[PDB]
Amino acid sequence: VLQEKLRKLKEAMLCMVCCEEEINSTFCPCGHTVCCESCAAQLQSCPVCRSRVEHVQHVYLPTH
Amino acid sequence: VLQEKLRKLKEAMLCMVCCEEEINSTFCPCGHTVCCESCAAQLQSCPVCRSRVEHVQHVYLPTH
Ligand SMILES: [Zn+2]
Ligand SMILES: [Zn+2]
Ligand SMILES: [Zn+2]
Ligand SMILES: [Zn+2]
Repeated sequence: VLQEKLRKLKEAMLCMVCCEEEINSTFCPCGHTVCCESCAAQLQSCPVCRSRVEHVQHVYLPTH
Repeated sequence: VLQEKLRKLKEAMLCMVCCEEEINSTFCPCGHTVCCESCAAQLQSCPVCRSRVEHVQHVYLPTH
């Protein structure tokens, strides 16, 4: 079955902190798209690379 | 069937212009993430919404 395939991909599309909303925000300049809009707001650094978040950019991946 | 799914999804991960390379960069402040590095460097305005690209941010997606 591929039901687990989509399950693995969709699970990759979820916020890496609150783990509830989908990824839709980028941390500039490091460019790590790993949070949702409301978790990106609180964080002052990248939870992945630890680089100072200068600005946040709301992305629009058409993976929906 | 689940072929259409994967297909559609993986197709949503392809550059919108060259259609060859994968989507890996976004437009600013635009937001639309629909091109690959090589196509983003060539464009002066967003293909989707038609707004002058002020800056291109490299994306780093948890799927690529
Ligand atoms: Zn979140
Ligand atoms: Zn980062
Ligand atoms: Zn391209
Ligand atoms: Zn646009």
